[PDB]
Amino acid sequence: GSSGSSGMALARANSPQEALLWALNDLEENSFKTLKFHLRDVTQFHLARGELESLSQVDLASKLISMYGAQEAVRVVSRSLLAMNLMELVDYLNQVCLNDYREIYREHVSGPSSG
Repeated sequence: GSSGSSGMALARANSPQEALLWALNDLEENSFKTLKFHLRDVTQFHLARGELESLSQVDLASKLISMYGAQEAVRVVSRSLLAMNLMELVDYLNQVCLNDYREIYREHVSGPSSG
């Protein structure tokens, strides 16, 4: 088959939200249909009785961030992807993940909270 071009980042977005929403849309009908059920295996929540099915490409992207966030939502989908054998997607999500905090005693530079 031979695959590849040059880079990896398909859609060059400016936020983790788009990186996650695109990952759900990129999934096929056979992959998403199976990945949807795998969600409960990772979430282990009470999302049943017409809850899991209620989710979607958009609802899932909003729920994943509302329940955890944009930085954590990307780590979750990546953990489930390994089960479905899809390094292609795992490499994409892994590339998008803003989170670098060094020291927690005198970590002062400007104000990573409001400013």
